[PDB]
Parts: sequence; C-alpha cells; structure tokens
Amino acid sequence: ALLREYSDRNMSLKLEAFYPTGFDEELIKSLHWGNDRKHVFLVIVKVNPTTHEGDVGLVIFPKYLLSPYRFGFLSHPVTPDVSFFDSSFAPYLTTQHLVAFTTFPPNPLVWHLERAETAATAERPFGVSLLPARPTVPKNTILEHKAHFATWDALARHTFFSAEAIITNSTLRIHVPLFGSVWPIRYWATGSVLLTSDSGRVEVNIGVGFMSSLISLSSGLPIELIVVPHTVKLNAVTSDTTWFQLNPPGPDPGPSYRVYLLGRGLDMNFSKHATVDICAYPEESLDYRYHLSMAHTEALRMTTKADQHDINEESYYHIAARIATSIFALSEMGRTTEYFLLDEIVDVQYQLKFLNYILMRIGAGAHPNTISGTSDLIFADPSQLHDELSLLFGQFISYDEARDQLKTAYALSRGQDHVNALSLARRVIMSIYKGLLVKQNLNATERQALFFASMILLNFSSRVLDGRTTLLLMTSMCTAAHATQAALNIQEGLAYLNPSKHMFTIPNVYSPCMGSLRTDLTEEIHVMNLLSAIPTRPGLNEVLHTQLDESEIFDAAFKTMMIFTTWTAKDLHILHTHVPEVFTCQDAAARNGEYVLILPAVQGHSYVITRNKPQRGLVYSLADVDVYNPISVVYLSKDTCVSEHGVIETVALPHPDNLKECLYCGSVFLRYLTTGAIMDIIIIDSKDTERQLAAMGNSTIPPFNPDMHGDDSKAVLLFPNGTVVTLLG
Amino acid sequence: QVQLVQSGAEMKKPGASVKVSCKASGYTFIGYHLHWVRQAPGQGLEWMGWINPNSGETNYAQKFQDWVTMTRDTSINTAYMELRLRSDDTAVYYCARGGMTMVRGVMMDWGQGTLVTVSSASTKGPSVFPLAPALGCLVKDYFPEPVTVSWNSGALTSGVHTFPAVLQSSGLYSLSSVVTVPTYICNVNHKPSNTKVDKRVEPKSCD
Amino acid sequence: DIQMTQSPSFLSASVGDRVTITCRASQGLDNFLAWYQQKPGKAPKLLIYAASTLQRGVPSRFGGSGSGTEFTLTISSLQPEDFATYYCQQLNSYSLTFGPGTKVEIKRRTVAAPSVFIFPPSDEQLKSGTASVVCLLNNFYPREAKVQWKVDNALQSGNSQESVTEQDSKDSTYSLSSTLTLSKADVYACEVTHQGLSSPVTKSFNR
Amino acid sequence: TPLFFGAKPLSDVSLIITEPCVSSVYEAWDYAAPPVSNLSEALSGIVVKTKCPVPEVILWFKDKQMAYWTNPYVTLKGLTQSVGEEHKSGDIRDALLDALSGVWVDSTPSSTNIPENGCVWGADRLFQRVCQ
Ligand SMILES: *[C@@H]1O[C@H](CO)[C@@H](O[C@@H]2O[C@H](CO)[C@@H](O[C@@H]3O[C@H](CO[C@H]4O[C@H](CO)[C@@H](O)[C@H](O)[C@@H]4O)[C@@H](O)[C@H](O[C@H]4O[C@H](CO)[C@@H](O)[C@H](O)[C@@H]4O)[C@@H]3O)[C@H](O)[C@H]2NC(C)=O)[C@H](O)[C@H]1NC(C)=O
Ligand SMILES: *[C@@H]1O[C@H](CO)[C@@H](O[C@@H]2O[C@H](CO)[C@@H](O[C@@H]3O[C@H](CO)[C@@H](O)[C@H](O)[C@@H]3O)[C@H](O)[C@H]2NC(C)=O)[C@H](O)[C@H]1NC(C)=O
Ligand SMILES: *[C@@H]1O[C@H](CO)[C@@H](O)[C@H](O)[C@H]1NC(C)=O
Ligand SMILES: *[C@@H]1O[C@H](CO)[C@@H](O)[C@H](O)[C@H]1NC(C)=O
Repeated sequence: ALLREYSDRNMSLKLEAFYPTGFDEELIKSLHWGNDRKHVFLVIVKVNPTTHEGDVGLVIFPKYLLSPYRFGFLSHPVTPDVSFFDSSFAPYLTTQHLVAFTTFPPNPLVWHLERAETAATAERPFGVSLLPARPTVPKNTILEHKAHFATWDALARHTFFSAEAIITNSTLRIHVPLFGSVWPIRYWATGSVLLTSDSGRVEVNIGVGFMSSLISLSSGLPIELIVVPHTVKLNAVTSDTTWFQLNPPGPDPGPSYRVYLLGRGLDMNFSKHATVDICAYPEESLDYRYHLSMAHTEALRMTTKADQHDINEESYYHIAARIATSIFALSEMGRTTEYFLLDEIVDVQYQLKFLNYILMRIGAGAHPNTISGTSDLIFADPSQLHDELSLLFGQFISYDEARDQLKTAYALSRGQDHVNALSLARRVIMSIYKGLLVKQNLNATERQALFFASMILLNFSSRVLDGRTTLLLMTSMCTAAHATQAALNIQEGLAYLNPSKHMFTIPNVYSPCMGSLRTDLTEEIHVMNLLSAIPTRPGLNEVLHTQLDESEIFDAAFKTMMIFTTWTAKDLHILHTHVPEVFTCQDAAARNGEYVLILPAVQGHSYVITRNKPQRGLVYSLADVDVYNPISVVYLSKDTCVSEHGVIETVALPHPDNLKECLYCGSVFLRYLTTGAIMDIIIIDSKDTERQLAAMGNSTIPPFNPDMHGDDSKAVLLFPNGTVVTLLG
Repeated sequence: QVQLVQSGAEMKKPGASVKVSCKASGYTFIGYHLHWVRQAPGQGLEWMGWINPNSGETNYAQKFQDWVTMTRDTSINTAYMELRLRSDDTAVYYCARGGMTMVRGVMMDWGQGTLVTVSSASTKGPSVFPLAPALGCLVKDYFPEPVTVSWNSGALTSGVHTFPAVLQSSGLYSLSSVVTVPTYICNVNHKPSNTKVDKRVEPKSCD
Repeated sequence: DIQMTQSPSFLSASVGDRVTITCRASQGLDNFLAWYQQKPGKAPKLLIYAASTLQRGVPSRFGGSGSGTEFTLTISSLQPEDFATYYCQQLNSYSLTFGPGTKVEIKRRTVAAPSVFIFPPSDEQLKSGTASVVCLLNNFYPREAKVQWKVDNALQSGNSQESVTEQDSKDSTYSLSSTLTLSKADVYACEVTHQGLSSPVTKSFNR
Repeated sequence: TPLFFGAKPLSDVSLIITEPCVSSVYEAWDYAAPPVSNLSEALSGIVVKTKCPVPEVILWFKDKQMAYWTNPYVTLKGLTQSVGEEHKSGDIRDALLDALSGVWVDSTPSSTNIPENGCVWGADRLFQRVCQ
C-alpha cells in the first residue's frame, strides 16, 4: 500500500515523498515500479513536450479492488455489469468511442426522450392487441414441448405447444451494446436474428425481458435499440470519469419495460423527431402481428417513393426496428402466456424472408442477390418442421387450403421444396389465370394464394423454366383493366386502415401486377384511367377527395401504379437469372428501363417492347402507331447479338370447333392502341382460350373481343418462334 | 491547480453597463463551460447563465435574458459578463467552471467573486488612524464596499479580526481591524477609489 | 422552472453532533442534485456533485442520499469549521435553480468571557476636527453583550454602531466593536453586560 | 500514412513513461487488448499520459512484457467504476480516487464528432465496419 507523488525535472529520476497509510510495501522497491506484487499501480504523467518538466504521481493499490460485488421474472433476470473487468473487455478497450466520435449526442439535455402516446400506460401495462384474438388454450388440453403436424388438418386448426423452452433451455450471455457506449448486460437469450446485405446489416439479440436490435446502413449512421425490464438501469460510458451513474438516452420507464436509444440523430440528424417514435415500438404492444402489420404498411408506402431514391433512410430504420421488436414481442408473449401457437412460429419464418427482402433491396438499396438472413429461436425448430412437412407432401383443393399449404411450404424451406408443393403452386397460378381472363378482379383469398404460389416458384434448367413461365403468367394476368382494379385495391386497403385494431398484410392487397414485368403502368394513359375509375369505389373516392388535393390524387394514382413496376421488374437479380438474354450484349436498355415490357419465350429468348430505336434483336415496328409514342416489338436471343427487322405476316382464325388438335397454344395475344399504349398481354394457355380467340365477341374474354374496345384498338399475335402475326377479324 | 481570478471590484451608477472578467488557469479553457452566479447581500445564490468557451454560445436565465450578455476570448482564456444595472442588481458576482461535460450545472471550481455596488453617490477614499498601545487600526469614511485589510506581509495569521463594515449616517462605510499582542503595519486596500495606505504601529503616551 | 425547497431554514448544533439538511424539488430530478458549502465572505465550495457522491478533497464527514423529489445532506460529526450556509442545486437543465440555503451555527460546550480593550488615541485625527475612541470585545461566547457608556446612550454618539464578527472557525467565539465617534467635538466608560462575568465589569477612560 | 498494431513490447516500466506519444508520432492508431481472459491475473500496471494531443492510457504487463494501448476515456471510466463501488472500503482506495479525479481536466476535450456511415458487426469482431 503506497501513495507516492513525484516531481520530475530532467530525465534521470524524480524527487518524491512516498506515503503508505496502513500497510507494508517494499519501500526500496520504488527505485523500480511495484510490478513484483500481484497489486496494480497507477501512474499519472503530465509532460509538456517543450522539454518542460511537469509532474507525475503514483498509487499502488491491491488486487481485489478490480473485482465486482404468470411468468417468472425472478428466475432469469437482466443484470447490468459494473464495468468491463468481470465482463467482455475487448470491445471496450479497443473502441474508438470518445476518441474519434461519440455514440451519444454531445448535448446531454437532449438525452431524455418524451414518452409517446401509443406507449404503454398503467391501465394498459403491455400494449394494444389486434382483433383476430389470439386463441385461448382449451382447458383440458396438455401442451407438447415442441410443435408438430402429424396430419393435414393440423395446419387449418390451431396447434399449441409449451413456452417452457424459454424457462428451461436458455443461456446466460453477456451483451456489449453499440461501440461499447454502455457497460455490458447479462441476459438469458431466447433467440437471435441476423439480416445482412450489401448496403445494410441488422443484428437482433432477444432474451427474457430483453431485446437488442443493432441497426446499421452503409449509407447511414448506426443505432441500437435496447429493451430492459423497467426496473433496470443502464449506465452510459462518458468522458468525465467521476460521474458514476448516467442514463443513456431514452424515454422514462414504462409499466413493463424501459427503452434506450444508442447512437446519434436524436438532437439533429433525424429528419423529424422520430427518436420518441422508434423508442416507443417495444411498448406499443406485445402482439407480434401488430408490428409486422405496421411493417407491411411502410413497406408498400416506400416502394411508391422508389423513383427519387434507391435508399429510404428513415423507413429502413423503422421497418428494421419493427421486424426486431416483433420477435421480441412473440418470444416475450409466449413466456408471459406460458404457451405458443403453430401459426405464430411458421408465420415469422415467412415474415423474416419477405420483410428482409424489401428491407435490404428497397430500403437499403442493396443488390438483391446478396440479401440473406438467419434466425435462431429456442421455441422454434423449423428444420424439424420442414422434414415433417416434407414427409407430409410425400404421402381438389380450395383456395383457402392451398393458401395455407403453400404459405407454410414457403415459410420452411432451405431451398429444398417438395415436388408436390411446386405442383400445387403451378396449379394455383393457372387456376387463377383461367379465372382472371373472364373477370377483372381477385378477392383477398385469391391474392394470398397467388402470392405464396409465386414466392414458391420464384424461390429458387428445370426450376429456371418455372421462373420464366410464372413471370410470363403474372405479366399476362396484369392487363390495363386489372391494373386499375389492383391499384384501387392497394389504395382502398390503405384508405380504410386500423393500425390499432387490425392487421394489414401485403398478400391481402396483392395482384399479379406486383409479380409481372411491366414498366408502362406509370404512363399517363393508364394512370389517367385509374383516376377515372376511382368513383366506382365511392368510399375510397370520398376518403381521397376529403384530404388529398386534386393534384395530389394524381400523384397518389401515379405512386400506386409505381408499385407494379418496381416490385419485381425493377429487380435485376430476378431478371438476370430468368432472362439473361435481355442482358447478353452491350445492351443498356435493360438497366435504363427502355424495355417497357418483357415476355419470356422458348429457352434462350424473350420478346421486348421498347419505345426507342432498338439497337439489337429481331425488330417488328408497328407502323399504325402514333409516331411520338412508338411501339417496337423486339425478339431477343441469348447467343445472337445481331440486329434485323422482321415482317409481320397475316393469318386468319379457323372455326373454334374445327380442330380438336391445337397448333396455336403457347403464343401471346398482344392488344395495343394506335396511340402507342400497351393494353393486354393475354397468353393462349388452353385449347379453349384458343376457341375464345377465334370468337367475334361471342368470346367471354374481353381483350379477344373487338366490341367492348374501339377503333384505336389493334392486336398482334406473338409466337415463341419469334414469328409475329396479324389476325384477320 | 485550477484557478479563476475575477476583476477587480467596482462601483457603477444605475442604468449603466458593467463588465467582470474571469481569468482561467489549470484547465483546458475550451473544454469546460463557464457559469455565472450572483449573490445579493444577505441573500442566497442565483444562477444567471452559462457560456460555452469553445462554441461561444450562451444560455441565459429568463430573469437576465434581455439584461445580460456573456462573451469570452479563447487566447488569454478569459470570460466576460456584461449586465445592465436596474439598481436591484447590486450583488457579488461569481464565475465558475462546469466540472462535468455530460452533466450540466456542476460547479467544480469557483472564482473569488466581484462585488458590484449600484448607487448615485460618488466614490470617496478611506482614512486610516492607527491605535495605541490589541494593536489594530481603524479605517473610516469610504464608499463603496469592499475594503480589504492585511497585516504586514501576511506574517500574522492568528489573532487578526477584521470587523464587518458599519454604515454611518454620513453615507460612508467604516470598519476596523484588530490583532492582539497580550511594531507592525496595517495594509489597507480600496479597489474602487484606488487607495492604499500603509500605517505602522508605534505606541505613544496617554494621559 | 423547477422550484427548490430546503428545511430547516436555520439550525444550530454542537460539535460532534449529526446535522441533517433536506432538499425538495418541484418534480423529479432523478440523479441530478448538488450540495454546496458557503462560508461567510468566501466563495461556495462543492460537496456532493451527484445526489450520493462526495467530491474528492471534501471531508468524509459530509455525505448525501436521495432520489426523485427528496434529498438529504448529512454532516456525520459536526466541527466548528462547519459554520456556514448550505445550498442544494438542480443539475442538468436549461434552468439551474438553487435551494434557499440552510444557515448552520455552532453552540459551545463552554462560555467564554470577553477580553475588554480600550483605544484612546485621537492624535492624527484630533487636528482634523474629529476624535474616535473605539471599545473592543474580543473572543466571547455567547452572543449577548450590551455596551453602555457614562454619557447617555445615543444614536448621535453612534454607540449603537456595532460591528459583530462572524463566528470564529476555531473556538466558535464572537467579537464585537462599538465605535464612539463625535464629530466636531460637541466621563467616558465601556459598560459590558455578559453572562461570562460575575457582575457587569467596566473599563473606562477619562480626559 | 502510418498505423499501429496497438502494442510494442517493453521490459521495464521506465520505458513507457519516457516512450513518445502515439498521437504525435503516428496519424491513425488502433487500440488493442491482451490475448488473456482475466486482466487482473496478468496486468501489472496502468500508465496515464495526460498532455498528449490525444491523451493516452497504457496497460503494462510484467510476465508478458507487452504494453498495450487502450481507449483512454473508456478504460479509466471502467477503472474509477470498479474501484468506486459501495462495498469497497479503504484509505488506499481513496488515493486511487484522489488521483483519478482531475485526470482529463488539463488535457484536450473528448470527441463531439459523428461517427462514419457503414454497417456495424457485433461484439464478436469488435464493432467492425462490414456488412457480410
Ligand atoms: C480474475 O482474476 C482475479 C485474480 O487476479 C480474481 O481476483 C480475485 O477476486 C476475488 C473476488 O472475487 C478476491 O477475493 C476477495 O478477497 C478479499 C480479501 O480481503 C480480505 O482479506 C484481506 C487480507 O488478505 C483484508 O485486507 C480485507 O480487509 C478482507 O478481510 C475478500 O474480502 C473477499 O471476500 C468476499 O467474498 C468472500 C467469499 O469468497 C466472503 O467470505 C467475504 O466475506 C467477502 O464477501 C473476496 O473473497 C481475490 O482477492 C482476488 N485475487 C487476488 C489475487 O487478489 C477475480 O476473481 C477473477 N475473476 C474472474 C471472473 O476470473
Ligand atoms: C414459327 O412457328 C410457327 C407456328 O408457331 C410456324 O408456322 C408453321 O409453318 C408451317 C409451314 O412452314 C405450317 O405447316 C403447315 O401445316 C398444315 C397442316 O396443319 C399444312 O396444311 C400446310 O401445308 C403446312 O405444311 C404450320 O401450320 C405453321 N404454323 C402455324 C400455326 O401457322 C413457323 O414455321 C415457325 N417459324 C420458324 C422460322 O421456325
Ligand atoms: C432442452 O433442449 C434439449 C436439447 O438440447 C431437449 O432435449 C429438451 O427437450 C429441451 N427442453 C425443453 C423443455 O424444451
Ligand atoms: C374468392 O373466390 C373464390 C372462388 O374463386 C371463392 O371460393 C371464395 O369464396 C372467394 N372469397 C371471398 C372473400 O368471397
């Protein structure tokens, strides 16, 4: 025990007096620093490099001074450590925090956030639960450890299992928060989620009464959202070393939890004050459906804004947080309620893919090829559930059952999809296809079936054909007629909305236009027609007019049509795989969006519609079209970079009954206008569609009928051969 | 050693404008905020405002908001306080360093304070009259406060009692200072009127 | 703007005791509060910077505890040097408010008798038209002493001029000065009544 | 430019004090942590340099004979914390706190700066800027 204060003059030794208070230390030692004993020494050196002497000081102190001291909430608690010493010391010693930058706002008075309205209150200790109420466990039932389906009926009904996995199998883990800004946190981990891309990374660690979501952008500042039990206090690391307890920025603690926001943007850098907005997320509800509903909502919203910026900074953070806290909710809900449901465990699998995609691609701007994600949850064993379902498929259906069989099939896949799942997905598409040619709309059940059928077939020279043929089918299904309805759907759904009491889900508003390749829907001709179809939905009409300005209604209709162009077609990775032929040469037009429409043909080939002068491919220029808005149908080849012009020969249609053999099928009936507007892409799928093609207006299918249309309407038939033909009649 | 020296002391009539200076030392001037707190005679403390010596930015109290201005100089490491006297502004003015960068309001180190007197009267000088054979002296008839009295070179530590000032009916303050033996000098210093009078002690014969 | 309350406003205790001063805020200050010690005539000194934390260099006798709207300063063992007024301060806000303060005096175990000294000389002053004879009361306890003179006691003589020193930081003694000044010269005795004296003893001077 | 692996060795403690300032010598440096779990069973001392343009703190080891550079503000904060606990009692301990009090009062201020954009990894690879 030695306290010794020295004064240095020139460098030989120093002039000092050493004062030991209560204990014996080697006194002659001071000629050499007190390394010998297990005790640590401290040396403060003040030297002005003018060669000026300054002064120094020393205290040798003992070793022990560095050593520290219904749902059960008292079993696995959240305990903050005092310092790095008994904890993970690596990131704290090695951080550039406080040296290069600071994770916290420089102004301490901006640290304390206000509590949001939607945040939990004494009367609502947890949050707001969504209306399709979580089914109560039947009184008699006993719950198995894990979740399993041994039968087909299991998916339709509710399947229950115990949340005990949370309390029994768990791991105590130390957590270093962002940039070592706060001392570590011991917690019992119920799960983790990782989402990565080119332009973004988000790490989500979740445990009993605990969540950490680390959110980072290549183009933006990182933030961490930490959730602790309200009774818990976190300690911020700061420059001034003598202040022992300071609270990292955040709002006041609530009934259930306390939330902390680490990272800058609180005082200034945020576009608005969303600080209190994002912090409120974990305290807004325990219903995972609630957060995901809000996620799907901002998803659609930002895809309309896709034009100006590849990256939406705010929306990225938001949808990230939402995704994260939903897993926090779900885990914490099960713990609190002692049980779980099968739908819940399956749903988060699909939600973790579909939302991450939109998060990284559209939100972060990253290349879709590099979008990946991983989840590890103790109450979830997806790979076991996969094998269970794999053996289920391996041993007539209504759209409802199909929607459920496909959803769970998409939710659990490692990339291995059961053959009969695909077979079901195909049949769903085609059945919707034959439906949509006679009728211009789809009910919410139909859309959900289409959605999952698509995601299954585009999931992964066999599977390649599925990608091409579905993109073909999606494109055909999307007509001028349907697009106006489909956009009205998205608009109506967003118009009448209840974040508080109801779920919003994208598959409920879906349509083939979201899965097609068409960039022409934002063209004035269509957007204008959309506006004129608004009063046909009087409720939606009144909502729009009583808030949005007449000018803004156009923007609205433009912005919703945008979704159909940007959802699939704008993704290059989807194109590059299923239509490499478009990209084969020095071709710019693909990425310059000069290709308005893309029509996959026999392998190695696809048609194209371009407004400009085509620099490649076999070119059919329709000459009846207005010159200022030209339509050039172009047949592209993978191995052929040559540029030529074809002749459109004309043929006539036989009598519908005349041939039981089908020489027509596989072609595409394209209906356009002399104004340069592309309307209907309809494929001839079956011998019956062919019969309806030969019809004069005795055809059920309207684009095949030159009556409901008008003089401007013209039509052309595209063979997969590359042969383009005019029909007589 | 962190120190702050204020300067020096002064008297200004009502309606005027006064400047007080704080001389930094021992610490990084740019790195810690500067606070101003004033104290009326016989009253408590009142926080006037703070200034960031780096940023130059200032934060003021509502009471002083339109009546005060605070400024610094990064070179000589000094801070300035300028106040418009309403005649209710008579007080001693302190400047102090914020000691915590992440918590506002902690005064770690203080200056020696500067007394500012607001009156329509004109400054006057002191008159010293040594006592015989208890060796102290007597200062009388000056204005305004303060006046400091030290004995010799500061060789006398114990025994010195410097009595509080007594206001006469003439309008001038008066006070004494004593030490007790059972040849030295009493050094008087009056800052406002600029007066320094050294008077020695050489006892004389009484009747 | 948060208002701050302190209780007691005034207290006196004895050496070795435990003094407890309290602080009250209009609303929750959480961790942020400070405690200051201001001796008479000197600058405030920081004691407790966080609610519970003791500034290095401040005696261990001082401690603090509290949270929310209620805070308490405790002096574990009182010493004569502790004579001061103690303030609490709001921390970490745009407006930093101070408590009204708590005056703390020191009661003595024993009673000390005043040593009465008398100063005759008017010599340097006598030819200036005035004569000043002060009477000194040095190092006495308790406070009460009444000074009288052989002349009738009058504001005219200014015998009611009394400069009383703040309590001595060592022996807790008091010191009093009653000044006799007759300007222009229009039996003289110092009569002291104190409980530390058998009977009121008088020292006198005549000429 | 010139980087720093975070540590040189040293065989004495007199070397570290006389050692130059990484702040002045180099441009960009990297703080480092010793390849040992428990610092206490190893670390023989802590050296603090106040007056460097970027004040620094060195963790010196006897047996390892290595001297590591660590975050000046974070390390001392974690120091004054672990030794400042309620249950901790000593007069020696008070001397630590007496010395640890005004450490950064003379030296240059801490950063008010915003960090740079880009992804952040977790604790495993300590706050690394990479996405995948
Ligand atoms: C990392 O590695 C270091 C080794 O370098 C370990 O540090 C040891 O830390 C432990 C604490 O976990 C220390 O043990 C403590 O010893 C104290 C000794 O002080 C008493 O005795 C001395 C005289 O020797 C007196 O001066 C003093 O007044 C005390 O009387 C004890 O006080 C402590 O006891 C506490 O717990 C025990 C039970 O174990 C109770 O009986 C006590 O009442 C009290 O509550 C404590 O035991 C030890 O000294 C350190 N080692 C060295 C070399 O000093 C870390 O533990 C290690 N950590 C990890 C995570 O690896
Ligand atoms: C591209 O594909 C089209 C059809 O998709 C091909 O057109 C086909 O041309 C041949 C003649 O060259 C036609 O054969 C005919 O069969 C009938 C009996 O069905 C017979 O009576 C005729 O004498 C003739 O032999 C065939 O009908 C016709 N198909 C259609 C639908 O009209 C074309 O050959 C392909 N082009 C290239 C460059 O490969
Ligand atoms: C805990 O995990 C083990 C496998 O690691 C498993 O056998 C056991 O069933 C689990 N316990 C519960 C209650 O889930
Ligand atoms: C949707 O359409 C299918 C037939 O295509 C039908 O079975 C189902 O009842 C419809 N759902 C709604 C919401 O009406």
